[PDB]
Amino acid sequence: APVLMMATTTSTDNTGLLDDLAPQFTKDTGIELRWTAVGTGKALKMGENCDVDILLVHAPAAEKAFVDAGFGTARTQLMYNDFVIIGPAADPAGVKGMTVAAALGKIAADNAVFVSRGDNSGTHKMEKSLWKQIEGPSPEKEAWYVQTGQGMLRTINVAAEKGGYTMTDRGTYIKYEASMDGNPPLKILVEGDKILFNQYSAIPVNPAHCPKVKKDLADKFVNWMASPATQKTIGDFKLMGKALFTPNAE
Ligand SMILES: [Cl-]
Ligand SMILES: [Cl-]
Ligand code: NA
Repeated sequence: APVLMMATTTSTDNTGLLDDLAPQFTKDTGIELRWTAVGTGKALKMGENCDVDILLVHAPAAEKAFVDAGFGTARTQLMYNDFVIIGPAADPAGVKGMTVAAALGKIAADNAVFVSRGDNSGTHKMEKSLWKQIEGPSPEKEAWYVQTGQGMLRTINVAAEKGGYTMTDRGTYIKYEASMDGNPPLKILVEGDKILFNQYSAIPVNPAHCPKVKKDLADKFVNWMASPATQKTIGDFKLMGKALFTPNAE
């Protein structure tokens, strides 16, 4: 009764995608998928310690280092979710429909309130990376730049209280927008930019590093997830009725 063991991330688990996919994978392939959801570093460490057969993660540089170490065979890209910048509907900096770089530069130029996670999360790291691409200086010392040291929902709530802008994953936005009966005060103002993509890949753990790894089960999962039918299933997945993942297997 074959069992495939996966390490993935807390954010992944929170979307609920695997709760939908896993019974379909078992129907189609006979293989039971078990997963543990941890931070990215810890997931990678689980693969390095031979704890699991496959990773499903969303951190391209660390993933490339994992493969280069010989701990994984290769990255297969599968889908992405995305990040958005939100702010008051009135949009006091006037950034709606700008690119990320123009919006962040404009917020910086207008000294508009911008709220960071400030907690070294994956989301925080993504937000910091965005600033690295404006022409102007790092915002970290500016009084308009707020660092909560809190999670995503809390940080959204501070941006709402302050009339501020913030970067969020779309999933948490969708849940927050539903908590305000579809009419929160903060709206999605910047979205679609390629830099805001959160690319997922699967990586089989390498049998040269972990000789008892269930490579053939891992490869079956990759095959399944990259198939047109499961791609379509990922693209049709909804969170509270709204789209979250774009399939993009090669
Ligand atoms: Cl623009
Ligand atoms: Cl959070
Ligand atoms: Na300034």
